[PDB]
Amino acid sequence: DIVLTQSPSSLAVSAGERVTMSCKSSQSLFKSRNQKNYLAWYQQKPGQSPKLLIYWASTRESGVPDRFTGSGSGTDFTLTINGVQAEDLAVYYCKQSYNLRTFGGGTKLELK
Amino acid sequence: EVKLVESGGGLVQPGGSLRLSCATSGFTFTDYYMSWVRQPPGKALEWLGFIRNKAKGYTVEYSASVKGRFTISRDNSQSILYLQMNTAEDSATYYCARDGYYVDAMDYWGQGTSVTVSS
Ligand SMILES: O=C(O)[C@@]1(O)C[C@@H](O)[C@@H](O)[C@@H]([C@H](O)CO)O1
Ligand SMILES: [Mg+2]
Repeated sequence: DIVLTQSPSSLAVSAGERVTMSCKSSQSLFKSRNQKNYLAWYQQKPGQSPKLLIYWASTRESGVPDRFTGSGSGTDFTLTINGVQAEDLAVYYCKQSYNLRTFGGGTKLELK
Repeated sequence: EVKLVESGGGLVQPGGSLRLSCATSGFTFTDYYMSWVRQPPGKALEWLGFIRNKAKGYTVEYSASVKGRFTISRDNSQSILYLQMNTAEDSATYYCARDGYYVDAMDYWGQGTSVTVSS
């Protein structure tokens, strides 16, 4: 029963500044086989369907702006938004795919 | 252009059953897994389960929360995914999403369908 804790629950910043958020897993999501971290980040704008931003911890999905950067491994992962845009107002979920799938609590980003 | 479209949601009452549908296109349906993820109003995303692709044998997996009550089917000739819900907490928006062991993530999502519960 894997548990992913995201921190903080919510945060607010101005457009143009840098933010980081944490995704800690109760179990290692690293597979020695292919040497991959089975963690992914999802962006969910208000009232809209979730979108895949990053997979394998650090791999950016096609079309995703470079200002989004995923990092970390094992049990500690981080999502960094370098120069937040208004479009970025959304809830960001980390999700383990190491065994089946499990979503984190999510981190809600506000843009004031 | 990839497409996922959910439908078959509305008002029901606990113990009852509801059939959810997810019409797909824009990709080789049988090559990918297919997951169902729900989201209670103002709450987190929850993975319900998926059904593997061709090479894997179309076998299914479930979350302990819905395992048993829910069942997942797919139509390899029409490319439509199904969520057969059986039997207050299940209320939510229901998304079907393309999954698989390629990126190990859901790289494509539908627009969801609302499921409420009122006596
Ligand atoms: O259950 C699956 O078939 C699956 O292959 C999904 C993959 O994303 C991956 O999670 C895999 C497990 O990591 C076991 O290898 O299970
Ligand atoms: Mg893709």
